[PDB]
Amino acid sequence: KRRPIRVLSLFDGIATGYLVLKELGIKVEKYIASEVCAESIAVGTVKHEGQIKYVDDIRNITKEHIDEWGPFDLVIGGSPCNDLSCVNPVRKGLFEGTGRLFFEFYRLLNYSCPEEEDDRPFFWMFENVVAMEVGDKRDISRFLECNPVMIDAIKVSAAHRARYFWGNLPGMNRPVMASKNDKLELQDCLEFSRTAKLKKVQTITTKSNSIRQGKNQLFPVVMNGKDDVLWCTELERIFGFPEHYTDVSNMGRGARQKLLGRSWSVPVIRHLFAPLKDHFACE
Amino acid sequence: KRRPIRVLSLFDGIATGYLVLKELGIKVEKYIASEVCAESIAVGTVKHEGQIKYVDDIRNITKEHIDEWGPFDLVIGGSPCNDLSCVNPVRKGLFEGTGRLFFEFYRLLNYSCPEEEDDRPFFWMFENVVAMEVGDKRDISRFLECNPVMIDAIKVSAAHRARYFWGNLPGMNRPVMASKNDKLELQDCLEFSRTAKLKKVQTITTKSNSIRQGKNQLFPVVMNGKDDVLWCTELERIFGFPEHYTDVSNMGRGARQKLLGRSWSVPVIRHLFAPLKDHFACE
Amino acid sequence: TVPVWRRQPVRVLSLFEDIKKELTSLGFLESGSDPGQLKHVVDVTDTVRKDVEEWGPFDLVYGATPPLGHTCDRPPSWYLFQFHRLLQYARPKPGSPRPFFWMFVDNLVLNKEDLDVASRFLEMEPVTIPDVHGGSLQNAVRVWSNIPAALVSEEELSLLAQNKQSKWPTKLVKNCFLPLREYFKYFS
Amino acid sequence: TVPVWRRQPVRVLSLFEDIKKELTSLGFLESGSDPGQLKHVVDVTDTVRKDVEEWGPFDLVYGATPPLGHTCDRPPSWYLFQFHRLLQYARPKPGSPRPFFWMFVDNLVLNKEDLDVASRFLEMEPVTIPDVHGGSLQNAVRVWSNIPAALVSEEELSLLAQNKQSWPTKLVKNCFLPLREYFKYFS
DNA sequence: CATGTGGTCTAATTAGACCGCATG
DNA sequence: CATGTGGTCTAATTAGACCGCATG
Ligand SMILES: Nc1ncnc2c1ncn2[C@@H]1O[C@H](CSCC[C@H](N)C(=O)O)[C@@H](O)[C@H]1O
Ligand SMILES: Nc1ncnc2c1ncn2[C@@H]1O[C@H](CSCC[C@H](N)C(=O)O)[C@@H](O)[C@H]1O
Repeated sequence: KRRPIRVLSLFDGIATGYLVLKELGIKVEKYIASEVCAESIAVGTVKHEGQIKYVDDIRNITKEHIDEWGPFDLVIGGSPCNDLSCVNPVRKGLFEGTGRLFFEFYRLLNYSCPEEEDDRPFFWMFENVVAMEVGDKRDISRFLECNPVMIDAIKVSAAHRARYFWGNLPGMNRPVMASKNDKLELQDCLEFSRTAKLKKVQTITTKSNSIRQGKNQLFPVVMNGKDDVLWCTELERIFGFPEHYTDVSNMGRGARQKLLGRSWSVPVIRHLFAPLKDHFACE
Repeated sequence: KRRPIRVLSLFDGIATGYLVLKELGIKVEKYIASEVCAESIAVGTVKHEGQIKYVDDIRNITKEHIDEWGPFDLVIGGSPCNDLSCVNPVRKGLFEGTGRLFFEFYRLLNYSCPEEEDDRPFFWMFENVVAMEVGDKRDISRFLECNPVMIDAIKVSAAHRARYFWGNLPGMNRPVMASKNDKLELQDCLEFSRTAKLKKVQTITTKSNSIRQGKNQLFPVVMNGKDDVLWCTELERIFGFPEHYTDVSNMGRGARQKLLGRSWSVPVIRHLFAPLKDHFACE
Repeated sequence: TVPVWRRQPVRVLSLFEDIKKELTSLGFLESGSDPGQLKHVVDVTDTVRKDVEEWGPFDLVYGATPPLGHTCDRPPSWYLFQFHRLLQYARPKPGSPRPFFWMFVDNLVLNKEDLDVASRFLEMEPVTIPDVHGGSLQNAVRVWSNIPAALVSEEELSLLAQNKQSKWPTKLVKNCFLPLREYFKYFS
Repeated sequence: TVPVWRRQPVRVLSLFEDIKKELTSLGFLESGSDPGQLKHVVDVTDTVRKDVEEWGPFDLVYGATPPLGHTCDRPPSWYLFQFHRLLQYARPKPGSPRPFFWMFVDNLVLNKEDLDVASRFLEMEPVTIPDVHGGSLQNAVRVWSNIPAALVSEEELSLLAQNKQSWPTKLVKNCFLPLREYFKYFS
């Protein structure tokens, strides 16, 4: 009947995809990831017990690699948004610098895409920021031949995260509803003795200034009467990752907030991956 | 007929004594800790659900404080050894620097000792290093009126940790044995895909060079071909602490290693605290 | 192969530079043709696959990086990526095989990393056509193409591009269009 | 208080310094007694509680820190800590109520930190006794004691201890004096 | 002879202040 | 007008190199 799912993960980072597929019961046969930061590779290799195959730089994978490693049923991707987000002033755009890496994703997608005679199921998803210039968005849409759906994590987590998602998954525009296990408020993610001055927080970048909310940059936590910033475990709880999911490779708060700031929201990707349980085998 | 235990922990640090008592199933009515390092207090407060009372510096604790907070059934102590150990070339001895803090223990101990009419059981324990000058050990024994038992943690863990223990606990001289859960080799404490070059590890301190074993300063773990230092979770496994027990307060690697290098060995203190189940109420 | 009387007039799609004035010199286009077997579009940012399919079937797709200095609100990589997109839009169905060709030429506008992304997205190494006059090279192009169409080092080309910042070399590439005479009809 | 014919000679234990030739000069010990009912040990490093208990029951224990010309083999705090450790041995059982006294005197060799440690371990603030000659202080001492026995600011004492770095038993004998109402007065 | 609940000094390493403007 | 999957620069901040000698 139903068969396990074969995934090709692009700019995988901390392997949020595999984690969602696992938490969903979907049985995974292959999970080929392309990642270059050794810390993220360590996260993925430890927290999933070496079930993920890593393929290194995206610009060194050929069509022969896609055919041999293939066939693939799912292709996830989220390219670097360093030259695309409008928070960086020196941003170079989609056709210069990090943005160009998007065209690698594209290049592989049409490689792994089934031919016009093969009616096999094949799914794909690409994610990037909303805070990009409209030209970058329209060009990404043109190359993907799809218009995006904008999802903010504030409906399912305790933080804002407006992100654009292109793809063909079932019901990508279906209404987003919250689950009973989702921590909607900041207090639901905090630790003992800590109090949330806020109920929802802003978007969390890889930088420290994002952890201080408001135009006046206020601290979010109060502990023993003092103003304190968020802890790493609470960031993991906000994003939806399991607790101590990023506690590897002797990483301090810098590398951990960096890896989490480039990542996805676990409940959002759970929502977007949920319909796949009807096409593929479930554990 | 057994009653919950009432504890007084001077220099509590990572609150190892509470962890050991609650792992042995002993009901604790009162646990008063005297710690100054805010990060240690954070570990103890978060990981034990605020069931611990902190009373700041031991030098500001008066006999009236002992009478108010008391009476006490257990006294626990481990004073700073930076001026007692021989690894420090600028050690100041037992009567200068941090060594003087030992005499605070002594003081509070005499404040908490029951009257001779009180047949109520009263237990106490003091821990310090083996690598101290013979005069300092002599004087500690003189002031405590008993000789110490020497215990190395290699019999129950994967690292060397030679420590002197003064006290009157039942059977402190009985032979030490390793339970099934005692991770004896270094490979048992390592993460996925990381292999141990050594079967046992040298004595781990707050300083980083303690991780580099041998006169050649050889790394103890290899991964993907290259040598690497021990991770914080692996250190927590070595000392017997639960995983991510010290993952609080946005602490980097150095702070965690400091905290763990000052603390005790969990299985050693479990061995020492096991007899108290026969006198006090178990869960 | 196709016989002479069954050869059809070729239908081409020029993507950045107009080769009409040059292909009409090789007898692939009639000087007067309101049907316009060549489709030329210069700003392809708003082009959808349905536009390419509605414009009609194409036998050839041509693109070129703007000649040195003649740039405008676009990097060199933009032309390569857009050419790849539109070529994928125009490539015929594999189950309906037909003579199909494409070409992309650079006038030393792409640097080394752009050269690598070009060779990766076009799946072949370029050929370097030189213009040697008086024993000295004056201009040069790089061509990626699937048509079965003098040696000099990369240092000479680098110094040539360095000096020639202070222009279209269509004559060099024209020969590369000659092999197309056997598949499509030849005007007088 | 106790009647005079029932007053007994006081058994005293002098630590670090010797109060003989001073208390005997006051009338608490006879000069001829070879045992002298006084115990004196200068190096208390290897003294056990059983040693103190065997050395006889004591009515008074005394300790003093060596003056600016100290033995300087031990820190000034060693004398205080060892005095505490031994006094805790020499005290009588609660069920044996008896007149028991103690005294520790510092000759300005302790630092303010060690002063606080001393006041913490001895459970009281000291009393500074001054030697005033020609309206000018010459020497002074600090005394902790439980015996029911001229004002100077700590800056005079600070500059004094600073200059005099280049034994005021007389100042302390007055503090011993109130012990007459409990023990025998020798002629 | 090897080792060690370390301290100091200096070279990296990191983190906070600063800046930035296109889109709702 | 508030905001933002960021880069730069520089002041703290941290970590590795160095040193150290009393005891089984
Ligand atoms: N050339 C390249 N090849 C492969 N991965 C690359 C790359 N350049 C950057 N990356 C990786 O691409 C990632 C983009 S950040 C996106 C991470 C992912 N969305 C998540 O949820 O974790 C980064 O982790 C970066 O290390
Ligand atoms: N004056 C003081 N009062 C109380 N605690 C103090 C102190 N000076 C130092 N300390 C604390 O005493 C601890 C000694 S290290 C021993 C830690 C503890 N035995 C454990 O097993 O975790 C240190 O953590 C230090 O922060």
